[PDB]
Amino acid sequence: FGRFTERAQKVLALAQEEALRLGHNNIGTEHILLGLVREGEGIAAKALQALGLGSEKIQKEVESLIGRGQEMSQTIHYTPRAKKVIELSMDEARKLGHSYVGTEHILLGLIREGEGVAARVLNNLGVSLNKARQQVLQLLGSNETGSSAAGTNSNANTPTLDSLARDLTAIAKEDSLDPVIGRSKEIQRVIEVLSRRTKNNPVLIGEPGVGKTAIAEGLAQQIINNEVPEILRDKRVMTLDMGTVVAGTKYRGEFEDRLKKVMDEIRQAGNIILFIDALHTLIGAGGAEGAIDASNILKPSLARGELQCIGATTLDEYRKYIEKDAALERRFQPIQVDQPSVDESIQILQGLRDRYEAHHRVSITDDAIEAAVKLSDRYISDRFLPDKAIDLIDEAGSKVRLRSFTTPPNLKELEQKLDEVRKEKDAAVQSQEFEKAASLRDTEQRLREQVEDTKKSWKEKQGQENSEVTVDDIAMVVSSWTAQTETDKLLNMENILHSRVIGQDEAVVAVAKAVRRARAGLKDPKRPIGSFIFLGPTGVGKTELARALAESIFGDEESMIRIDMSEYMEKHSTSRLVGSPPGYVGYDEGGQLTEKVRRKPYSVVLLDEIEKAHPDVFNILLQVLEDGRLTDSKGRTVDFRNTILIMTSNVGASELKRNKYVGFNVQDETQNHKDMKDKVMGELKRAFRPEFINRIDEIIVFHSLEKKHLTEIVSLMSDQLTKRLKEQDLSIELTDAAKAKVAEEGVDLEYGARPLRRAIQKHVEDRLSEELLRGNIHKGQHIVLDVEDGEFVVKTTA
Amino acid sequence: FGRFTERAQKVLALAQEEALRLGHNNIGTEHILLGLVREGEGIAAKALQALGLGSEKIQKEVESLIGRGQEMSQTIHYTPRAKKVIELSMDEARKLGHSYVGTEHILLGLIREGEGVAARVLNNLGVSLNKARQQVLQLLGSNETGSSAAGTNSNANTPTLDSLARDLTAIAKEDSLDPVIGRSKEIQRVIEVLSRRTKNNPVLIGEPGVGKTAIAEGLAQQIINNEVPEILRDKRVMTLDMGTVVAGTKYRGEFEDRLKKVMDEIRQAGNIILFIDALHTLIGAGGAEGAIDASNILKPSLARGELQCIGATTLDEYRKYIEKDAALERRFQPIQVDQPSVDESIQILQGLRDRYEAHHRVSITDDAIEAAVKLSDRYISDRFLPDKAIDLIDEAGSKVRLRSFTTPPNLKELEQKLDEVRKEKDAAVQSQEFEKAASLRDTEQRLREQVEDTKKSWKEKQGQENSEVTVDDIAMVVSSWTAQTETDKLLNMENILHSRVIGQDEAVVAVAKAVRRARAGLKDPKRPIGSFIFLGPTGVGKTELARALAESIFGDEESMIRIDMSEYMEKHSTSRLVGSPPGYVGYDEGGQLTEKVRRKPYSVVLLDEIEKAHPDVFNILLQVLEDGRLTDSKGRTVDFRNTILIMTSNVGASELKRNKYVGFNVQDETQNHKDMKDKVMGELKRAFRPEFINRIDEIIVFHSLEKKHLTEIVSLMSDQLTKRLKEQDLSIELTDAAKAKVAEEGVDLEYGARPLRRAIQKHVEDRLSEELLRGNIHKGQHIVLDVEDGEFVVKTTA
Repeated sequence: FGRFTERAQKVLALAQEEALRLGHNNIGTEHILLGLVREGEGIAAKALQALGLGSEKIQKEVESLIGRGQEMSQTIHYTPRAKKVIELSMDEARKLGHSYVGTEHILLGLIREGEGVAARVLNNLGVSLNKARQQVLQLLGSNETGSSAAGTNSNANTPTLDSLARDLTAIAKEDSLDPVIGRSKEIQRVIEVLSRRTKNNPVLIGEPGVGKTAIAEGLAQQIINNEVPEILRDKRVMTLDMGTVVAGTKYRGEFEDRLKKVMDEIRQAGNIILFIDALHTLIGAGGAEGAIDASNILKPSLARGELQCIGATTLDEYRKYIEKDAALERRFQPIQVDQPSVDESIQILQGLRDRYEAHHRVSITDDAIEAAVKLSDRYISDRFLPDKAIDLIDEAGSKVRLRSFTTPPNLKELEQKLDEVRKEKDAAVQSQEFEKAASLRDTEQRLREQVEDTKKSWKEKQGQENSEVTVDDIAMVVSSWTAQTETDKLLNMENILHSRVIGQDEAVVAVAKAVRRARAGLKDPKRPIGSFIFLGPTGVGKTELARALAESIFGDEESMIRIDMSEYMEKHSTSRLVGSPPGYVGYDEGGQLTEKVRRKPYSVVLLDEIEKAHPDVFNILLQVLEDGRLTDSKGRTVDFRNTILIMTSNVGASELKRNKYVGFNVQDETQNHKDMKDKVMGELKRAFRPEFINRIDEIIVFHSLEKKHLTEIVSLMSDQLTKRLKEQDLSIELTDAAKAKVAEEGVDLEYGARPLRRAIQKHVEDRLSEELLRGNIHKGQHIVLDVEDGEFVVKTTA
Repeated sequence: FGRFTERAQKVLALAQEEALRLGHNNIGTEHILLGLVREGEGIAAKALQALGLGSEKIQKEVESLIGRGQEMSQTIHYTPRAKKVIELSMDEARKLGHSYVGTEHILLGLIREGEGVAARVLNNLGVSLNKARQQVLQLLGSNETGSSAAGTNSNANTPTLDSLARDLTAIAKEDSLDPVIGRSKEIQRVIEVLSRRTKNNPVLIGEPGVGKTAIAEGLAQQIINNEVPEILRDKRVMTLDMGTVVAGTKYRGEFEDRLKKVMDEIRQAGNIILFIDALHTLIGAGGAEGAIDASNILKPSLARGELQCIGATTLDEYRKYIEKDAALERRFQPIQVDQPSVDESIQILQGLRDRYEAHHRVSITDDAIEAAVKLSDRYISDRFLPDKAIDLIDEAGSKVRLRSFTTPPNLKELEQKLDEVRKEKDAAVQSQEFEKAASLRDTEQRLREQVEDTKKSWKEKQGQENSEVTVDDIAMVVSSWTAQTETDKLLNMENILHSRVIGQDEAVVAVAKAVRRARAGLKDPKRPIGSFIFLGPTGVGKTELARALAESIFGDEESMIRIDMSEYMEKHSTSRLVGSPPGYVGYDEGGQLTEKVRRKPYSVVLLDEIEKAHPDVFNILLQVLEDGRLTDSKGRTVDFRNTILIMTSNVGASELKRNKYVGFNVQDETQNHKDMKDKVMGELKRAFRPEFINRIDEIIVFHSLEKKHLTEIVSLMSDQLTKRLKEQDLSIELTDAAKAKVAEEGVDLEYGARPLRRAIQKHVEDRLSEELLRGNIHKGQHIVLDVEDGEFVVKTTA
């Protein structure tokens, strides 16, 4: 385990002691047994003293089955029987939930594993094996903290709370109920909605999906102690649990009958609280179908305050109840449940820390925990603000802890050796001679002690991680999905975005700066981390920055939605060309955009060509920028948490897709650049209305094809080849010299920079595959395509 | 609770007296027991007295517990054990007879809590605990209500009345009859339609929601004694209860089987009255979906008069059932059940006071009750007339119940200390380090007595509420949803709309007065609270005032619909761009408009840009303004009677988005404003027909631009940012001076007002994050962003 009681550990050490005290030198089970009776009156020990075994009595039997004498004090560790007895105690502590394995379990396990000399000791001293494990069993594992009340009662309350199900109040008079911690400010408005007689039913609305259920345990506690409303000093909180109702049932009618019965017992009225999780399913109102319609019984019950109950609902659900009316809305009365404030999140993290130290790690690091929240909110960003957090904590809170046991210092080579030993030894005896294995056999166990010694020198990598979570690590888990290497990502965002966007620094730094602002905490946690317009004809920088933003902003290159607004005008791939039949802008608002971002609430949203979209589209995107949400697709609310809204524009094109050209001067190229990095930021505004664009912050600048912009395209295409070759296991790189020979057949004026892919096909794809076919390069070696003296050359490296 | 009986209380105090008489300075449970038997022959006392226990017999044992003695009356209160016995009796009174506890319950509770000092006393004095609990239980005492009984007539009655169900007739033959508070004029018209054997079935049509069910108990009472026709003195009223049908069911087929069984027994025909609430559901006829098709048996039954029944259907519901015809049209025959008169509501409130006095927040305030109705009736309006009512009372019927138990005087600080004591106290003794605990213990209980003393000084906030709802309170609660600070909201409507909307006073006073007239109880809902036209093109204050009526006056937050008529057009729209394809005005009337308002009967419905809509759109909308109702959405009736319909005008845009700069002056601007608030009342005229405009309460005037929109755009974005940062828990405000500095980077000629987001990012997000990081500002302190010396400055406030 790695968690034990004193008593346990004490029984264990006593075995080795007894090995030698009796003449043995290897601790069989016999010494463990001895350990139990020699540990005196721990629950194992005590047990043995009850059934009639003394420390003496055991050790003499133990000694009569080797002992007196083999003494010379040969290395006293276990032997396989004895190891088995121990394996059982771990499970004999699991059995009763002891996460810190106690004395009892070792005797229980000993008996279970009742063979070896121990077994024989115990069966000799007038005690059957099961009589011994019994005695131990019937006295606790020693891992309790429940109960704090010894009272008794009987009252009208009996029929209701029986059925169906629990009593939160009980468990908090047993000193075993946690707040848990929410969402603290959430609990308060509920207590108004709970001391009424009409409107006496609370209904919590948020995301479910925030750990909402924590707020409920709040109530339990406050109904007990100590200053609370008059009927809340005469209230009991009883849970309506769906799980018990469905169990033993498989008919809808029977479920309804049972619910009717619960309502009959609800006669504790004006003094009873029923807690109903996921309230919607019972009401059955709205939608294209129900879910079971409790409403006939449920509606008058809810309005009158004979059923005074607590509803846990989500984004959409409330709409479909006030539509039902007029006892639905009578009962309900609202309370604000947030996707908890940055601070609220943090407190939850800390609260469940020690049990990821039962998932043996975090315990700590604090900076990493705060970050778990902060980094999560902005970096993935695919749930509500705390759910994300805790996931970073345990993931990273294991990731390095996984690195704990995978080597010695580098003495992993020992383990490798110990294997080779077995073999030589074995095969030699397997043929025989005896001694043709012997020295090999001996060499093995020498090795073994060394192996194991340096594997428990990598208890130092345990003491490193088994109370940590790492900053960099927590950050790493956020980087893994889609503090340190996410806030280093935040700080070095610019560096990361620059390494993946080549051409137009103007744009890169601009996205960087809006995002880094947001990513430091200040900016909406529920609106895009950047809204942007990404300018310049398609060919250089736009998409690539969106991608690069995923890498820096999200921690890995992945997860970017991308919808073309130019199709949404209901006249471009509405039915015209390749798309789908819908009347396209209605589809986009009504489903496409909202559904897509709903999958990853963090996704870099690239709304292409908002210029060429209808003016209605500009409003739709504007609504993302205003609300931070869009509600569509049957009333679902899509959380654009820290999406990066990127609105593209392909304008400026004539200069920005020109030829850098020698105008008569070689400074017509270096002034075609300087001109193009000017021309874009005025060409966007003319193609679409202002109402959208003003809630779009930075003006991201890019261009494309020139003389020179062309040669930036060649290096994008050659890179598209090299990545698709990796999946089989081929490591390829083109050096610039080889990209040059590829360019040699695509600097046409009469076919432009279109031929470059094709010239990559002949000189890269075709050449590498024809070089792999000849076997001068290979899988799992890095393969360099270079040009030497005007001719291509395929090389192999490492 | 505070509501017991003499005998109970008497049994309790006698314990303490005898305690001290025997040397028991804490009145044990042994003394409570002594108390029980010392009260002589009350049910607790008597009970004990049966089994053979004297006042004495207890007291001797008791004196043999704590000796005799040490009495000098060391803080003589009960034991915690003894306090448990009392809590139990309280529940034993909920459970048994009188809600307000009695003698029986105290011995019953003693036994129940049978372990501890009492228990051990009784177990020493040869009387088993349960033998005692028997004795008390069995003489609870029969409290009638004016009841009378002896025998029952007739034999045929057996199969039917068992099933399914309790009879209204029964409770009135034992003086347990209901008020009932109608809808009184409704009850009489039934007896014509019921002393028929032809159109033998009465059918009540009206809101759910009316409290229709009140009318039914009316009948019960008079059918017994005695104003009814000759065989209607010997009629019986039996209710078809949905709850019994669903209980024991397993399918739709089984539900039908139960209805079939009723029909066979229905042979009590023409002398039996069947009450079917929500009659429509069983017939299953009409609509796109049924709900179960009882109609095969039910239709001939109605025609025959074997089912001579009373149908309660909703305002809208009936149409798709009389449509079956004509043995359901020679059955049914309608009777007027109104949307309740204001007064009927009020009376229900009064009637249910004594259990709303259980949670000590009524009886009274009467004015608050009246208001409960009146304030709800026009605004929220999410239910129907009496649900609305009670819901405010009870809403408020907790709000104040919270204001009680949030403090002692301010001595919450005491409790905080008393905690800290325990710790210190404990930990010192745990070290032992005895006397270093001693004084800590003493300090603890010092605190405690004070703590508890000032927690029961907040019995004064109890005496406040335990008969009073608070007028202002009811009002606060209506404000929570959407008398005093809601009817002061009504009376002061201009002031309240002014306190949350700035400029266009012209609009405010007109809207204010019209809404206050209706909303103060002087306009019945059968035509909107206010229909209005709100004039002036974009950037006015139209929407904001509509919003502000809901929000400010009646609420504190949501209750505002908002529909654009230019999207729901027939020549400007049919299916164009975004949203649902159906031929657009047909979708809006036929579906959308009706659906939205049907959910909330009060929302300020703001029909935007209803000047670009043609007069055909206006004819249907005109009915909304006139009737307060539309029937659309598959024959559903939508209450706009409690909406405020607000219709806008926008077709002179150029003048109301005019900016006058030079006119040989710079005072043509400050005369372009004054001009625009005139020009609006003519912009109404240009594309809004007069037929429409007349069905309006007042013509509400607004005016826009002139200069001065830019720094208002900065104020829309900066507030949109900061509020979503309030979600994270940062309290931010921007002063106008700082919004001005932001505007400084956004008065570009060629790049429009687009830079304003970007400059908000720089001046708010970036600036606050660079100020929070340096600790100048605090997260969740109030942070003011200002310009000082023409340069921006971030300042701090609590």
